[PDB]
Amino acid sequence: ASSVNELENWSKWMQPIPDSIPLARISIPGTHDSGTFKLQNPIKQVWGMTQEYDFRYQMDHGARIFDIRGRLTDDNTIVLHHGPLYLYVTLHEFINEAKQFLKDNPSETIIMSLKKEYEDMKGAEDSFSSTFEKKYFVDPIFLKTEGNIKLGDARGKIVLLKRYSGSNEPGGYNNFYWPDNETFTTTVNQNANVTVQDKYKVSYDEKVKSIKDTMDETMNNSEDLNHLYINFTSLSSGGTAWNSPYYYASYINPEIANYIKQKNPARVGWVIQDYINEKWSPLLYQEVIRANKSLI
Ligand SMILES: N[C@H]1[C@@H](O[C@H]2[C@H](O)[C@H](O)[C@H](O)[C@@H](O)[C@@H]2O)O[C@H](CO)[C@@H](O)[C@@H]1O
Repeated sequence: ASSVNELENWSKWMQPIPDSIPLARISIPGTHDSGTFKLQNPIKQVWGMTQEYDFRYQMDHGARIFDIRGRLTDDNTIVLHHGPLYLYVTLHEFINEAKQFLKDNPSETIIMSLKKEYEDMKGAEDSFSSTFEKKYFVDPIFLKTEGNIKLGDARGKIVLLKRYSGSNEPGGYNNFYWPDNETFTTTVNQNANVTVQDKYKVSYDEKVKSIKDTMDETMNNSEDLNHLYINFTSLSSGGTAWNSPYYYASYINPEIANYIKQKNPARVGWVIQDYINEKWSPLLYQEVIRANKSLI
């Protein structure tokens, strides 16, 4: 319908947005290293954990972009990893949560970014991209439409954001040059541009400025429908309680949340964050979702 109050239902917040709006133009909360929630070993948690809750908790809190990092096993299935570590979560496991969620909330869409996080186990029969495409993508939940995907065509389906090469099947967002630890801008699909801020290995200070500056560039280019803006608030670092992603996010999330709160912008972009929870105020994911009041 037509009320900003509808953006307040985290489970169906995309319901009020017009079908004609390109997904790119929508401000969307996302989660970084989404599948790390099962990590229980203290040392592993410090070095790799970025989320405390599962996929379903994540989507019921408004997150629509999932950063999935896989690895081809001998058994010829794709499981989730954080570098060399297996996360006790599988790709099927993710797809099924997304399927259930999209069934209960058919107004929504889920964007799934897929990246090959580690090298294929030695005995696999096919390549990573090939297994993914013949064994999973082929599933009807995957949108096979490319171009500047519109919200209308996406609802009820999972939209792929390829972060792997060798893709032979058309659909979703195509792979694009993604340089290490920087903020950049290039082109995707056919004519659309993309600017990404992914300075994952920098100082806190440099990070907050990188986020704000990319966010500024976004709110100032609010009507450029064919421009993707992906902005990672996540930052990784050393191995101690005052250096871990949890420590940083406990600062970065409320800081960016308020930053959006006060600027009252029309466009915020795709904001991928660590630790989507309900501890810090204001809520980053909620402020990002509210920057959509202008589309209603
Ligand atoms: N960790 C490997 C990975 O880096 C990741 C970051 O860790 C972080 O999660 C970021 O948000 C991702 O976008 C980024 O891709 O990919 C690089 C490819 O150049 C490798 O060299 C690195 O060692």
